[PDB]
Formats: sequence, C-alpha cells, structure tokens
Amino acid sequence: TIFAETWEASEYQYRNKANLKTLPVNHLGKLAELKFDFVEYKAHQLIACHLYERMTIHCMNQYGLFKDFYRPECLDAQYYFKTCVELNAAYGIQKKFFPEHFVGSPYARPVPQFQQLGL
Amino acid sequence: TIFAETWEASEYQYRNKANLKTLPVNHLGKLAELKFDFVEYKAHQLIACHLYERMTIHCMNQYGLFKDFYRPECLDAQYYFKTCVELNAAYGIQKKFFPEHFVGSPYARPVPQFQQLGL
Amino acid sequence: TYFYGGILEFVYFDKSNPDMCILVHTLWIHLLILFLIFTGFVTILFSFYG
Amino acid sequence: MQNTTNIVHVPVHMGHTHYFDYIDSFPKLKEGPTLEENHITNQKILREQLISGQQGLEQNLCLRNCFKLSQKRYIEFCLDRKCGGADFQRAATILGYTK
Amino acid sequence: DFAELLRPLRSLSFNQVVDRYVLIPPNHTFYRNWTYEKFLGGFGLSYLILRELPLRNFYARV
Amino acid sequence: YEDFVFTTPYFQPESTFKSVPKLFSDILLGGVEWVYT
Amino acid sequence: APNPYPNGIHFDRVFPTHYDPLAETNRTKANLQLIKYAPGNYSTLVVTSEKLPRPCIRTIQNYRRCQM
Amino acid sequence: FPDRGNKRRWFKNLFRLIKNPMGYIFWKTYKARLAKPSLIVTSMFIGFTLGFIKLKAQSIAYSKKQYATLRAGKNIEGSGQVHFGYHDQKWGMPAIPMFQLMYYELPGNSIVVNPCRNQNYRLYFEMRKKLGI
Amino acid sequence: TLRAGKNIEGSGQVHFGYHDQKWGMPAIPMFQLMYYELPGNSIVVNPCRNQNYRLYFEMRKKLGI
Amino acid sequence: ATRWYGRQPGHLLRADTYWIPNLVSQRFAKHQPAHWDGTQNMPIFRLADPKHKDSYMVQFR
Ligand SMILES: CCCCCCCCCCCCCCCCCC(=O)OC[C@H](COP(=O)([O-])OCC(O)COP(=O)([O-])OC[C@@H](COC(=O)CCCCCCCCCCCCCCCCC)OC(=O)CCCCCCCCCCCCCCCCC)OC(=O)CCCCCCCCCCCCCCCCC
Ligand SMILES: CCCCCCCCCCCCCCCCCC(=O)OC[C@H](COP(=O)([O-])OCC(O)COP(=O)([O-])OC[C@@H](COC(=O)CCCCCCCCCCCCCCCCC)OC(=O)CCCCCCCCCCCCCCCCC)OC(=O)CCCCCCCCCCCCCCCCC
Ligand SMILES: CCCCCCCCCCCCCCCCCC(=O)OC[C@H](COP(=O)([O-])OCC(O)COP(=O)([O-])OC[C@@H](COC(=O)CCCCCCCCCCCCCCCCC)OC(=O)CCCCCCCCCCCCCCCCC)OC(=O)CCCCCCCCCCCCCCCCC
Ligand SMILES: CCCCCCCCCCCCCCCCCC(=O)OC[C@H](COP(=O)([O-])OCC(O)COP(=O)([O-])OC[C@@H](COC(=O)CCCCCCCCCCCCCCCCC)OC(=O)CCCCCCCCCCCCCCCCC)OC(=O)CCCCCCCCCCCCCCCCC
Ligand SMILES: CCCCCCCCCCCCCCCCCC(=O)OC[C@H](COP(=O)([O-])OCC(O)COP(=O)([O-])OC[C@@H](COC(=O)CCCCCCCCCCCCCCCCC)OC(=O)CCCCCCCCCCCCCCCCC)OC(=O)CCCCCCCCCCCCCCCCC
Ligand SMILES: CCCCCCCC/C=C/CCCCCCCC(=O)OC[C@H](COP(=O)(O)OCCN)OC(=O)CCCCCCC/C=C/CCCCCCCC
Repeated sequence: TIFAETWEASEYQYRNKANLKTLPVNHLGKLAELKFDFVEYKAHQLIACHLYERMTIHCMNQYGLFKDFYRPECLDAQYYFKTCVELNAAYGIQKKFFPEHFVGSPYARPVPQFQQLGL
Repeated sequence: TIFAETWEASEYQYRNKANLKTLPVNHLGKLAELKFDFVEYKAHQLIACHLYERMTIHCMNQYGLFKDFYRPECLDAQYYFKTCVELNAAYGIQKKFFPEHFVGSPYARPVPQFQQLGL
Repeated sequence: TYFYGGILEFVYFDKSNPDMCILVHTLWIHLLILFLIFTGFVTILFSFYG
Repeated sequence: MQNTTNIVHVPVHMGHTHYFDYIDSFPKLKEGPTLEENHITNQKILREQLISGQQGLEQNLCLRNCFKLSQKRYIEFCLDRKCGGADFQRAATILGYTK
Repeated sequence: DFAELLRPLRSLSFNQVVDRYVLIPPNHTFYRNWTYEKFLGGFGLSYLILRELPLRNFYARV
Repeated sequence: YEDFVFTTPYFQPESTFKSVPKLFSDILLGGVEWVYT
Repeated sequence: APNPYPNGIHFDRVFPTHYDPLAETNRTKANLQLIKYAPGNYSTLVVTSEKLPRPCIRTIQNYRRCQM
Repeated sequence: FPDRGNKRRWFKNLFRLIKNPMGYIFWKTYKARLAKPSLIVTSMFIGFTLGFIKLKAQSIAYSKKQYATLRAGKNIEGSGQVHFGYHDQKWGMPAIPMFQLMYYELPGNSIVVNPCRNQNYRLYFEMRKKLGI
Repeated sequence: TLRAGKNIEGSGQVHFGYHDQKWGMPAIPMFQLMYYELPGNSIVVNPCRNQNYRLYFEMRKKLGI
Repeated sequence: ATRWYGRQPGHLLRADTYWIPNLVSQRFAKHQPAHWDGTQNMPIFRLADPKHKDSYMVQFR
C-alpha cells in the first residue's frame, strides 16, 4: 500500500523485465472536462485512484445511470477508476511478494558480501 | 583426455551456448593427397590428431623443410596437426573444469531432488 | 496451483477480445474482385473483337 | 527488454525540449574552483615540495618500491637487500600505511 | 438508480435468479452472427439502391 | 597457505567415487520452432 | 592460406545441404543462396579474462596492503 | 492566364478508373497492346508478377508469426527472417519447376482434429438408452 | 555486436518489438538545421597525452643530453 | 512450457495431390479401418512436423 500522495515512478518499474506499463499520477485534465458545476478540494486529487472515484460520484449525482451518464466525460472517469484500483491492487501485491522485480530494490541485483570476494 | 578412438560429437557441443565449432574425426581424405608412397596402418588413423602427426612426418621425410615441404598437401597436414592438438587441449580442459557446459552432462540442467518439489 | 499448476507469472490481461466475423457477403465481394481480375485477363489476352 | 535501457544511481534532470532528449542539469551541482585557481593551488604545493621535500628522498622511494611487490616475503627481501636492513612495520609507519 | 438496477431481483428468490439468468438451457442452434450479417450486408444492399441515383451529373454521384 | 587464507567448507573426499551412469542426450542443430506459417 | 580446420557448423539459406567437412579436400566457396560457414576460418579456442577497472584495482591493492 | 481547361483533370481520370477500370485500362493501353509479345514473354510477366505477390503474402504471414511471438513473451529486435547472425535461413521456394516438384507449401486446412473425437458420441447413445429415449 | 557475443535474429534497425527506432534524418531543411550526423574525425585523443612528454624533457637533462 | 507444448505434433492428413508421387501412389492405396484403441491421439495420419518421414516435402516456415 502507498502511504502518501506521491510515489517515485522508477520504484514501480521492472528491472529485469520489459516495461510496457507505468503507474501514472491521476489525470487532472479529465476533471476540467465535466461541464457541470462541482466542488473539489485540491487535497484529494493526488492520492491514487480517488480523483477518478469522486468524479464518478459527481457524474452519478448530476446524471444518473441511464441515458444521461452515458457521455464520454463520465464513462472515462468510471473506466479510469475501475482500472486504477485494479492495477494498483496488482502492483501492490507484486510489491509485497515480488519486491525483487522492481527498480530500487536491493534484491533485484543483490550486492555480495565482502566474504564472497575472496580477499 | 579421450581414452578411445571414437567420441560422441554431442558430448563436445555446448548446451547453453551457441555451437560454432565441432570436434570432428580425423579427415582420412587428406591422406590420399600425398603423392609419394608411404605405409599407414588403419589402427592409427582414428585416434585424435595422430593421423595428421604421422602425415607430417611422412612429408618431412620424403621432403625436408625448405622449398619442397612447401606444397599444399604437406602444409595442410602440419596446420591440421597443430590445430587439432590445440583445440583438443582446450576441449579437454573445458571438459575437466567445465563439464556443465556440454550436452549429456547431468549438471548442464540439474534434475532436482524429490525433496525440493513439496509433495 | 500448488499441486497441479506452474509458476505464478505476471502477464497483461487483454480486455479486448478480437474475433473475426464469419460472414457471407464477404466471400461475395471476394469473388467479384477475382471476377474482375479474371475478366481483365480475358479482356487483354482473349479478346478478339476489333 | 528495451535495448536503450540504463540504470543510473545518481540523479539526472532531462530537458523537456522539442525534438531533443538530453541531460540538461545535475541536481545540487556545485561549481568548484576554476582550472586556473587549482593550477595556482597546485603550484604552491609543488613549489614547497621542490624546495623542502627533496632531502632524504632516495630512501623513501626505495621503501615505496619495495611495498609494490606481490608477496610479503619479497618485500622483506627488498627492504633488507636494497633499503639497508629496514623493518617491515617500521617502514610501513613512515609511508603511512599503519593505523 | 442503483436500486433500480436490482428491481427485477427483489421480486425473485435466489433459486429463481439462478434458473432465470444463470442456468439458461443450452441451445447452440441459433445463427447468433446474423446480427452482423444484416448490418454489414446492408452496405451492399444499400449500394445496389444507391448506384441507381437519378442524379444527372456523373461527378455529383461521385 | 603461503601467507594466504582461502576459506572453503570441509571437503568430502568420498564424493570422488560417486557412481554417475552416463545418459543419452543428442543435440540437433536444425530442429523445430514454436510456430510455423 | 591453409584449408580451414574442418568445422561441421554451417547455416543454410535455400535448402539443407548436409555439409560434411570431411567429404572434400578443399572447402568449396560459400555461395550466398546455399550456405554460410561458421565464423573464424582460422581460429582456436582459448580462455580470456576482462581487466577490472583501474580504480577497483587500486582499492584491492590498498586492502591487501593494509591487511598484511 | 493558365490553361483552365486542364483543371481537375487528375481527379476526373481517377473517378473514371473507379467507374470502369477495365474500360479505362483497355482504351488507354489499346495502341500499346497492338504490338503483342510472344507467349513466352507474356507468361514470364504473369509468372514473375504472381510469384512476387505469392512471396509478399508469405511475408505478411511471417509478420503475424512475429507478432504472435511478441505476444508470447519474446521481444524482437530488427525484423524479417534474413538472420544476420548464427541462424539458419529459409529463403522462399525458388519459382522454378525443380523445387516446385519436390516442395509444396503447408496447407493449413489439412491440419485436422483427430477423428477419435467422434468416439465420444458413444456416451450419448448409451445415455439415451439408459434414460429410455 | 555479433563478434562481441550477441547473436542476431533478423537484421536491420526497424525493430518489430518493444524498442525505440531511429529512421534517419529527413532530408528537409527543418531537420538539417537542428541535427547533424556524428563526424568521427571529431572524436580525439585527450591532449593530456602530450603532458607525458615532460618525462622526456626531465630525463634528457638528468642524463646530460 | 509453451515451446514444449508446441512441439507435441499436430495431425496432418495423408491425402495429398500436390506431391506427384503421392498423387500416383495413393490411387493404389487401400484404406483400412483404424480401430479405436481408447485414445484421442491415434496418429492414423501423418504428423505436422518438418522432420516426419511423410511430411519432409512440406515447407514449414
Ligand atoms: C404506395 C406508394 C408508397 C406510399 C408510401 C410512402 C411512404 C414511404 C415510406 C414508408 C414505407 C417504407 C417501407 C420500409 C419501412 C421503413 C420504416 C422506417 O422507419 O425506415 C426508416 C429508415 C431507417 O432509419 P435509420 O435507423 O437511420 O437507418 C438508416 C441508417 O443509415 C443506417 O445506418 P447504420 O450504420 O446504423 O446501419 C447500416 C445499414 C445500412 O445503411 C446504409 O448504409 C444506408 C445509408 C444511406 C446512404 C448513405 C448516404 C446518406 C446521406 C445522408 C442523407 C440521406 C437522406 C436520405 C433521406 C431519405 C428519406 C426516406 O445496415 C443495416 O443496418 C441493415 C440494412 C439491411 C436491411 C435490408 C433492407 C430491408 C428493407 C426492406 C426491403 C424491402 C423494401 C423494398 C426494397 C427496396 C426498393 C427496391 O430510414 C431509411 O429508410 C433510410 C433511407 C434508406 C433508403 C430507403 C429507400 C426505400 C424507398 C422505398 C419506397 C417504397 C418502394 C417504392 C416503390 C415505388 C412504386 C410504388
Ligand atoms: C480563425 C480560425 C480559422 C479556422 C479555419 C482555418 C482554415 C483556413 C481556410 C483558408 C484556406 C483556404 C484559402 C482559400 C483558397 C482559395 C484559393 C482558390 O481560389 O482555389 C484554389 C484551388 C484550385 O483548384 P482548381 O483550380 O479548381 O483545380 C486544381 C487543379 O486542376 C489541380 O487538380 P488536378 O486534377 O490537376 O490534380 C492535381 C491536384 C491533385 O493532386 C493530387 O494528387 C493530390 C490529391 C490530394 C488529395 C488526396 C490525398 C491522398 C490521400 C487520400 C486518398 C484520396 C483518393 C483515394 C482514391 C480511392 C483509393 C482506392 O493537385 C492539388 O493538390 C490541387 C490542390 C489545389 C491547389 C492548391 C495548391 C496545392 C499545392 C500543395 C499541394 C499539397 C497539398 C494537397 C492538399 C489537398 C488538395 C486536394 O481550389 C481549391 O481547392 C480551393 C480550396 C479552398 C476550400 C476552402 C473551403 C472552406 C475552408 C474552411 C472550412 C472549415 C475548415 C476547418 C479546418 C479545421 C482545422 C483543420
Ligand atoms: C496503384 C497501385 C496499387 C493499387 C492497389 C489496389 C487499388 C484498389 C483496388 C480496389 C479493387 C476493388 C474492386 C471492386 C469491384 C470492382 C468490380 C468491377 O466490376 O469494377 C467496376 C465497378 C463499378 O461497377 P458498378 O458496381 O456497377 O458501379 C457502377 C455504377 O454505375 C456506379 O454508379 P455512379 O456512377 O453513380 O457512382 C459514381 C462512381 C464514381 O465515383 C467514385 O467511385 C469516386 C469516389 C469513390 C469513393 C472512393 C473509393 C474508396 C474505396 C471504397 C471504400 C473502401 C473499399 C470498399 C470495398 C470495395 C471493394 C468492393 O462510383 C463508382 O465508380 C462505384 C462506387 C465506388 C465504391 C464506393 C462505395 C464503396 C463502399 C462499397 C460498399 C459496398 C460493398 C460492401 C462493403 C465491402 C467491404 C466488406 O467499380 C467499382 O465499383 C469500384 C472499383 C474500384 C477500383 C479502383 C482501382 C482500380 C484499378 C486498380 C489498378 C491496379 C493496378 C494494376 C493495373 C494494371 C494496368 C496495366
Ligand atoms: C505498389 C507496388 C509498387 C512496386 C511495384 C511497381 C511495379 C511497377 C511496374 C510497372 C510497369 C513497368 C513499366 C512498363 C511501361 C509500360 C509498358 C512498356 O514498357 O511499353 C512497351 C515498350 C516496348 O514494348 P512493345 O512496344 O510492346 O514492343 C515489344 C514487341 O511488341 C514484342 O516484344 P519484342 O520482340 O519487341 O522484345 C521482346 C520483349 C522482351 O520481353 C520482355 O517484355 C521482358 C519482360 C520479361 C518479364 C520480366 C519479369 C516480369 C516483371 C514484373 C514482375 C516483377 C518480379 C518481381 C520483382 C522483384 C524485385 C523488385 O519486349 C517487350 O515486350 C517489352 C520489354 C520492355 C521492358 C518492359 C518493362 C520492364 C519490365 C517490367 C518491369 C517490372 C517491374 C516490377 C517491379 C519494379 C519494382 C521497382 O517498353 C518500353 O517502355 C521500352 C523501355 C525500354 C525497355 C528496355 C530496357 C529496360 C531496362 C530496365 C529493365 C528494368 C527491369 C525491372 C526488373 C524488376 C525487378 C526484377
Ligand atoms: C497433327 C499435327 C499436330 C496438330 C496439333 C494440333 C495443334 C492445335 C493448336 C491449337 C491452338 C489452340 C489455340 C488456343 C490457344 C491460343 C492462345 C495461346 O495462348 O496461344 C499462345 C499465343 C500465341 O503466341 P505466339 O507469340 O504467336 O507464339 C506461338 C507459338 O508459341 C510459336 O512461337 P515460335 O514461332 O517462336 O516457336 C518457338 C517455339 C520453339 O519450340 C521448339 O522449337 C521445340 C519445343 C520443345 C519443347 C520441349 C519441352 C520439354 C519439356 C520439359 C518439361 C519437363 C517437366 C515435366 C514434369 C513431369 C513431372 C514428372 O517455342 C514456343 O513457341 C513456345 C510455345 C509454348 C508451347 C507450349 C506447348 C508445347 C508442346 C505442345 C504440344 C502440342 C502437340 C503438338 C505436337 C507436334 C509434334 C510435332 O499467345 C498469345 O499471344 C495469346 C495470349 C497468351 C497469354 C499467356 C497465357 C496463355 C495460357 C492460356 C491459353 C489458353 C488455354 C490453354 C491453351 C494451350 C496453351 C498451351
Ligand atoms: C439465400 C438463398 C435463398 C435461395 C436458396 C435456395 C437453395 C436452398 C437450399 C437450402 C438448403 C438448406 C440448408 C440449411 C440452411 C440453413 C440456414 C441458416 O443457417 O440460417 C437459419 C436462420 C434461422 O435463424 P435461427 O432462429 O437463429 O436458427 C434456428 C435454427 N433452427 O436464418 C437466419 O439467419 C435469418 C436470415 C435468413 C436469410 C434472410 C434473407 C435476407 C434477405 C432480406 C430481404 C427480405 C425482405 C425483408 C423485408 C423486411 C420487412 C420488415
């Protein structure tokens, strides 16, 4: 689990595997696509996957779930939120049980002890 | 060291590296290119690198080392003999201290003990 | 997985499920295209009307 | 695995300029003294070393060359044969190899 | 609206839900892909009608 | 040894006479790939 | 130049040739559409070692020196 | 002034080619086709053209093989099957009768399900009799 | 690269897989003003090499030359 | 694991009119019943492998 608003982009990249995905920060530009009026505090936009969640609620309050919520600005927020929590759950588990897969871990490329050098 | 006349070619090919050279048997065809008469027993032609050695001797007896030994049939025998013992010396060392490099060795891809499978 | 499975490997799961549609009108168009090619072969090399 | 992949252990800052990719700066980079300042600073060291650091030098150089040998038994042989019967621990203290 | 998505379930029991929406009797005899054959096949049928436009100018039909 | 220490575990000389029957394994330079067209 | 020491390693282009280095006295030339021979027509097998970086060597010299 | 009569002439010929390509091609090539080459030349044209198209189709298929290999977990530097390094190459079948009699391309429609699959229908005949059908 | 120990499947630099390509300078003035090819004759030995000649001048004076 | 599963050869029909030797020889062949032995892998045809003795004329590319 991430206990902050920010995370080093390299700490979630693979060292011995091809990097085909990143774990980007929340896309704040999607918040300005909502045409209606809403109140959002800047203190909630950086934490992972939450901004997409609040946007989904705003869209489900202004519109409903039938024939009015089906507009591009609102469906992309629902998709980003559903996708952000799925990737973060997978990266979080991979961080818990496979920390040696990521850059920055000392077990990705273990440094030998001095007794292993024969000096 | 090889204690026989015949060796399995696969036993001298690498398992985890590209195979760019083989350890071929003696080229008996080069023995028919000597124009002069000579006596050779079939019991000495299979042992590694010895045929090229005897041929070099036959050519150094008929001819010498100056202006008459310098013909293609005699220089290729001397070059083959010198090259055969160098390659066989390296393969023999590699077989002694790096047996895991070759096909057929049980250490190239070790089979695990049943205690390591968790059953 | 422990008894009858392999190693747990991380892969990217494609949500897009492609599938080629087995249609009828597609082969009709295909024949029309070859019918033009064959007619041109006849029009150029087996036309004796002039 | 991407062929142009590199793992760097010091921070780098990449320029966000169109059509170009490069390292434009290093975080917390301190500009040291100029080449002329270091030149003047070194000449003061070489000048003193030329005037006051040349007596009794032949002995210290022999000790230094003896300690550049592979094995210890050869060093002791070099000291006793070339440096006039010197001691291993006593010569190592002169050269500054002792703690 | 979330409670409206579950309206057809509140009138049913769990056994009825399973037999209704989960355990649909297998029947693999339908031409399911007819939906696409009709849609995409319409471009050809529409072309047969559209190629007869009475527009006089050739470049207008272009 | 000669003013040098090489740390190694206790050597077992019994491993010298380890019965290792050779097994057949042939390498085929030129074989089959995963997919074909 | 002497005939290269027989080497059965080869690479086919159009069809499998089943090249046998012992079937001919002199090695036939390599045609582009027929075969490519192994590298090192005149080469031997040796063992080599990379030279560690100079600064890494100086740290090893200083450790042994401070050790003895 | 320019020659305003030639305006949009390229667009107009393009639409006529689309309307009736065989007629546009026929009449634009009539005076050239008056001099017809021999059967041999005409055959060489067709043979070399269709052979080039046949190899183009095989290269399209080899690209789908490289894409499947990429999806399977093998990254690919470069492209094609002209292996620069220590690998065997497989050039296209030479379009001459010698190789066309010895070789023939793999027909995928000949790779089948084993007919032993049909012996599972024996279960159906037995269950029907067990249930009294 | 082949001789250095890396076998090569295929050929060229048009990487089909997950790699960066570089197509070549478009032969138009826009890119010809921003980019220019690497001139190998500009890669040089460091002139600090010439400072080793100081050893020669000092030896010549020690030997009385 | 994927490479290993892929070498398990598939089934390729013996019927072949593209190779002229089979086009002639198969006109005289007698189709005999292949009695089921209880398996789903009976190689009653040839196998889709380049090294098979009845498929070496096929070009696997
Ligand atoms: C007695 C005299 C008559 C008096 C009555 C007068 C009143 C007449 C009208 C009422 C009766 C109509 C009968 C049919 C019932 C239709 C009811 C209806 O609601 O239809 C609306 C219908 C559907 O609306 P839609 O949802 O928007 O679907 C069209 C979308 O384009 C679709 O786009 P898409 O992407 O969503 O889908 C693609 C689509 C394919 O869509 C397309 O590709 C077409 C796109 C149009 C061309 C693209 C350019 C469009 C440019 C935009 C502007 C166009 C304006 C056109 C305005 C036309 C106004 C009518 O493919 C399909 O989805 C399925 C197609 C397969 C259907 C197969 C045909 C079944 C029809 C029945 C066949 C039997 C009828 C007789 C056969 C025809 C006569 C020989 O609208 C249209 O009809 C569109 C025009 C299509 C041309 C039809 C012309 C037929 C005229 C026949 C007249 C009667 C015969 C005359 C005989 C003369 C002697 C008497
Ligand atoms: C405040 C915000 C503002 C926002 C809006 C900003 C927009 C600014 C608007 C102001 C710009 C226009 C200024 C007025 C121009 C007045 C000049 C004039 O008097 O007419 C000259 C020009 C002269 O033509 P012409 O004398 O009748 O005969 C031409 C010759 O015969 C030659 O014909 P040809 O048969 O002999 O064949 C040669 C021909 C064709 O040769 C070709 O092969 C080129 C084919 C190009 C199209 C196809 C490309 C390939 C890809 C598609 C494949 C399609 C075919 C596939 C076939 C099926 C395949 C199975 O060569 C040409 O390219 C002809 C182009 C016309 C000459 C202009 C000089 C071009 C030189 C540069 C060439 C490269 C550019 C090509 C551009 C495309 C031109 C069509 O007539 C015009 O085209 C006037 C065009 C002005 C239309 C304005 C319409 C309203 C604009 C606003 C609407 C909203 C726009 C919103 C945009 C939003 C942002 C994106
Ligand atoms: C350069 C080297 C590389 C070349 C690469 C290959 C080039 C492309 C190859 C394409 C071949 C496809 C052939 C299709 C069937 C043609 C069969 C036929 O009998 O032809 C007559 C046939 C006309 O017969 P028709 O149906 O009775 O129409 C007459 C009506 O009076 C028409 O009434 P209208 O006069 O009032 O209409 C105005 C007229 C003139 O106006 C124009 O056409 C100009 C603007 C047209 C739009 C631009 C076309 C863009 C491409 C079309 C859309 C994508 C492909 C659609 C599928 C096409 C394939 C069927 O429109 C037409 O000409 C006919 C309509 C054109 C098609 C537009 C609708 C497209 C959608 C089709 C929907 C129905 C099919 C269902 C979907 C199928 C897909 C699953 O021609 C066509 O329909 C189109 C042929 C297009 C050929 C273009 C290139 C030909 C020359 C290639 C040369 C190759 C090099 C070797 C030469 C060696 C020489 C030494
Ligand atoms: C989108 C894809 C893009 C890529 C592909 C692009 C493909 C473009 C091709 C477009 C068409 C080419 C241009 C044709 C112009 C229109 C026809 C014409 O020429 O007017 C008639 C006129 C004379 O013919 P005629 O008036 O009917 O009189 C003949 C008598 O009636 C009766 O005959 P005769 O007794 O007076 O003499 C015997 C006979 C001699 O017999 C022959 O006709 C010789 C042809 C034998 C078959 C050759 C194989 C078929 C080639 C096509 C398949 C390509 C294979 C794959 C290529 C892989 C590598 C790319 O003479 C002829 O009948 C005509 C020969 C004149 C040469 C014909 C033009 C060159 C061959 C076609 C070029 C093919 C290029 C395809 C790929 C290009 C990629 C860049 O020809 C001329 O224009 C004279 C030009 C001078 C030609 C002699 C010197 C040429 C030296 C350059 C040779 C270039 C070879 C290229 C090899 C390609 C790679 C292997
Ligand atoms: C009772 C006595 C016998 C009576 C027999 C009855 C005869 C009836 C004649 C019926 C005529 C049919 C009319 C309709 C066809 C007309 C259309 C046509 O294409 O004619 C060519 C026609 C006329 O061309 P031309 O420039 O006036 O030259 C005319 C002659 O070629 C002359 O050219 P030349 O003056 O320069 O002479 C040089 C000659 C020089 O030739 C020689 O000096 C010696 C030839 C030795 C041949 C050695 C063969 C070795 C074979 C080795 C193969 C081993 C592999 C086997 C595999 C086994 C596997 C285990 O080389 C050639 O001409 C090559 C011509 C190719 C001939 C291929 C057939 C050869 C054998 C035919 C045997 C028929 C029985 C005759 C028995 C007579 C015995 C005395 O070409 C065209 O311009 C029309 C378009 C052609 C487009 C190309 C695609 C056409 C293919 C489809 C055609 C239609 C369907 C199939 C028809 C049959 C085609 C073979
Ligand atoms: C198109 C050929 C017509 C003439 C052919 C003559 C030769 C006849 C030989 C036929 C041999 C019989 C072989 C078996 C045929 C199988 C047909 C098939 O697979 O599709 C059947 C399937 C039945 O649907 P299911 O319920 O899903 O399947 C249940 C299965 N029991 O039929 C369909 O797909 C529906 C579409 C059938 C074709 C529709 C014709 C399209 C033409 C449209 C224009 C007609 C006018 C429309 C006016 C609209 C007015 C509102």
